[PDB]
Amino acid sequence: MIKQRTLKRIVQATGVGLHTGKKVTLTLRPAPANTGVIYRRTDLNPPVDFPADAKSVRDTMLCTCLVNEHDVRISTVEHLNAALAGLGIDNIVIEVNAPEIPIMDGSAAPFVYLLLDAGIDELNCAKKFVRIKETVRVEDGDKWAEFKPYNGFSLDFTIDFNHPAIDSSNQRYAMNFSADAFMRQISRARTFGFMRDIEYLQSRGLCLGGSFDCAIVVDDYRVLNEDGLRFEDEFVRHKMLDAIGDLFMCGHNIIGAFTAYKSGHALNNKLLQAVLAKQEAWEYVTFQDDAELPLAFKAP
Ligand SMILES: C[C@@H](O)[C@H](NC(=O)c1ccc(C#CC#Cc2ccccc2)cc1)C(=O)NO
Ligand SMILES: C#Cc1ccc(C(=O)N[C@H](C(=O)N=O)[C@@H](C)O)cc1
Ligand SMILES: [Zn+2]
Repeated sequence: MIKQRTLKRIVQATGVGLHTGKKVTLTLRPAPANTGVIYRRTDLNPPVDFPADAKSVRDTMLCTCLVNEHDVRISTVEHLNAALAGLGIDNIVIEVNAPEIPIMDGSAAPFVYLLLDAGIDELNCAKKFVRIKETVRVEDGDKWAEFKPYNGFSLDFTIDFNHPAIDSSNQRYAMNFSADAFMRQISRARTFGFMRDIEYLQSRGLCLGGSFDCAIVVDDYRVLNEDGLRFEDEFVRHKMLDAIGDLFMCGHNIIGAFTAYKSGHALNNKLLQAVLAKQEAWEYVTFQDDAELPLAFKAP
């Protein structure tokens, strides 16, 4: 039986918040079967829990956030969330003593190492997958995202950039998902931003944790970071990282074929909710027989 997974031990890291520019302490905790992914603010007293659920997401100006019933929020969850998907973590409590997850280097890679430090504990309860069994498509003008039936997990992402620092041969990315592929191809791809916009935000007391150390920054013409890009197509790799984090907001791996054009957090979440709302478009599946498990979701 393919089992749910949590961490073996509690681990911590510190880093600055993108929004606040202050030091945030991130604590990752084991959790029992079926409890899912929980984000928790411990700056607030009493602490506030935010279960990861598609309906709770908001696409904020910077990154994303989860909200509770009172519109209290926890922000910048999606890069860590993508790392959870990458390493096949099902149940976990994620605490920060702040309103946001630390931005780290702008990618998911620092979370990969943190999760490896925490180890894996297999729990004695079947891991449930969401199997796509009907095609589901959503649109926003010229943008679209769709899931189609497919015995695996694939992502085909095109971005539509007209920035000079992003060439045509670097506008689409497609991959068969796996833990190894996520770790090596995707996890180090950093977020990105427009310098003038960042300057504007920082002039209004926002995005104060922004630096060259946490993002690719371009002006009108070029990448400003001294060392350039980690991948020639880092921008689209990062948007695939974001899609993986967006989709895992349901707390389950999805067996299907994901294709998106000029999609982003809002449209990805729109697709996720559309699928889940259509009772006949999907079903939970488990694998009592390990061998039936699609290649995409084999352990790291
Ligand atoms: C990609 C998009 O969807 C999104 N990224 C953001 O919203 C975002 C916005 C700003 C920054 C930044 C910065 C900075 C800086 C800096 C550099 C040098 C000097 C001063 C400031 C990073 C991410 C994202 O990746 N969501 O997952
Ligand atoms: C707050 C805020 C804020 C949010 C978004 C923008 C924005 O759309 N900036 C433009 C843009 O082209 N960015 O790449 C042009 C105007 O540079 C500007 C300010
Ligand atoms: Zn991102």
